[PDB]
Amino acid sequence: MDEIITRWATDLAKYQKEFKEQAAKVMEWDRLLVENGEKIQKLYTSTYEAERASNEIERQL
Amino acid sequence: PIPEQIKLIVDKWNPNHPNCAFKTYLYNKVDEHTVPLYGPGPNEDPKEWEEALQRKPAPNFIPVLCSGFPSIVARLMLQRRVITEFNNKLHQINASL
Amino acid sequence: ALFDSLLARNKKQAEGETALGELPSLQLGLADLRQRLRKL
Amino acid sequence: SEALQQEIAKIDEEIQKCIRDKEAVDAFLPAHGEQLAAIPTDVNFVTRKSEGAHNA
Amino acid sequence: DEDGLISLIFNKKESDIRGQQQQLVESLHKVLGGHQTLTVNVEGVKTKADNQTEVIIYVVERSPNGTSRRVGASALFSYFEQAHIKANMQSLGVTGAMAQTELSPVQIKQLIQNPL
Amino acid sequence: DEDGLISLIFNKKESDIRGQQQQLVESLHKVLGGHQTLTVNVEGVKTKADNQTEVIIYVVERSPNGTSRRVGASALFSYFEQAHIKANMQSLGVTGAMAQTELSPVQIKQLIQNPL
Repeated sequence: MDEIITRWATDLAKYQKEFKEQAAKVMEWDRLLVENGEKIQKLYTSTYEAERASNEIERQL
Repeated sequence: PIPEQIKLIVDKWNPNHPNCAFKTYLYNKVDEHTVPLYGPGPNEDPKEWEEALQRKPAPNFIPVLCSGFPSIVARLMLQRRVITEFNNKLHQINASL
Repeated sequence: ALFDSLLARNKKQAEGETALGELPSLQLGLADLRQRLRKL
Repeated sequence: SEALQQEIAKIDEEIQKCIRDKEAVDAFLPAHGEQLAAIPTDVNFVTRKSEGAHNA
Repeated sequence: DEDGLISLIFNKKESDIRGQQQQLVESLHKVLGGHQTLTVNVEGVKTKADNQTEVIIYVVERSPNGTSRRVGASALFSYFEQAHIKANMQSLGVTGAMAQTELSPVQIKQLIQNPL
Repeated sequence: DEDGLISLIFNKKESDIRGQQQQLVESLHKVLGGHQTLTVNVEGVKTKADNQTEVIIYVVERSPNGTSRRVGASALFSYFEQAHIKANMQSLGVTGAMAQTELSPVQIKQLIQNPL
C-alpha cells in the first residue's frame, strides 16, 4: 500500500514545485502591470497637457 | 506512522490552511490612508502576514493570501479585468493624440 | 511618430515660402555633410 | 477494507479534482500572457506618438 | 459607466440573432430575474464572423418613484460574470462579454486582491 | 411616506380650531368624499401666529377585507393639491399644505416633466 503514498507524495511535491512557479509568474505579471500603469498615468497627464496647449494655439489662431 | 502522512497529505491539499503547502502571498497595492485597514481574516498566521509585510517591495502595498489554485485563477481573473481597462485607457490616449 | 514629425518639420522647412527671409535650404548628406560637419 | 478503499477513492478523487484546477490555471496562462506582453509594447508606442505631438 | 453598455459575443449568425431578437431580448430579461423594473435594450448588432455576432445591450432600471436610469456597466458586468449567470448566458449562445468602462488603478487593485 | 402625515396651515386661531375640532375633522372627511372607508385623524395642533394654526392629519383607509392602513402621504397630498380639492380646502381656511416625505430625484424629475 506504500506504493500509493509514494505516488501521493511525489505528485504533491511535483505540483507544489509548479504552483510556486505559477504564483511567481503571476506576481511578476502584476509588477509589470503596475509598472506600466504608472506610465499610462504619465501618458494621461502628458496628453491632457498637449490637449490644453493645442486648445490654446487654437485660441491664438 | 501511516495514518499521519495520509492526514497530513489530506491537510496539504486543502484551503483550511493547516500547512496548506500552497502558501504564497501576493501584494495588492492600496493607497493611504487605507493601509490601517486590512486586516486578514479567518486562518491567517500573524507570522506569515508580518513576514510578508517585512520583505515589502514598496510602501502602500498590502499582502494577499493565495492558498492553492482557485486563488491564483482569481488573481488571473482580476489581471484580465485590469488588462482590458489598461488597453481601453491606452486607446483613449491614442484617440486624443 | 516622433521621427515622422522630425521629417515632416524638416520637410516643410526646406519648401518655401514668402516669409521675408527664410528661404528653403538645400539638403546635403553623407559625403559632403561629414566634411561640412568637420568644418564646424 | 471498504472504508479504506472508499476513503482512498474519495481522497485521490479530491486531489485529482484539485489537479483539474491546477490544469485550469495552466490552460488560461499563455493567452493572458500574450495579452500582458502586448501592453508594454503599446504604452511604449503610444508614449512615442505623444512625443511626436508634443514636438509638433 | 453611466451609459451601461455591455458587449456580448454570440456563437450565432447575425441573421439568426436579428430573426429572433424579441426572443433573445426576453431571455436576457429572464436571466436578470424578469421583473418589470428592468428592461433590456439593444444598442447595436454587428457580424464578427460567419457564426459570430456581437450584440451590445444596456438595461434600464425603474425606481419606486417612477424614475428610470441605466444600470451602470460595471454593475451589470459583475452580475453577468457570476458563475450561475454566466452559465445561463452560455446556454443562450454567449461566449464572451465586455464592458467599456476603463477601470481605475484602485479598482483594478481591488479586483486582483479579491478576484471572487 | 407610510405614516401619511399632512401638515395644514389654517388662517384661524388655535382656540377656534380646537373649539370646533369635530366639525373641522368631518369637513375634511367630506372633502375626501365622505365614505365610511376613510377616517381623518388629527396628529397634532400647533399655534404658529395670532391667527395661524398648523393641523397635522393622516387618513386611515379600510379595505373590503377589514384591513386598515394609512393613506400614503404623497397620495394624500396629490389629492389635496388637485385644483377642485384645493379650492374646497381654502373654503375651510386652509392656506397651505405640506407632506414630510422627501421625494427621490427621479420622483422630482417626473413632477417637473409633468407638472399637471
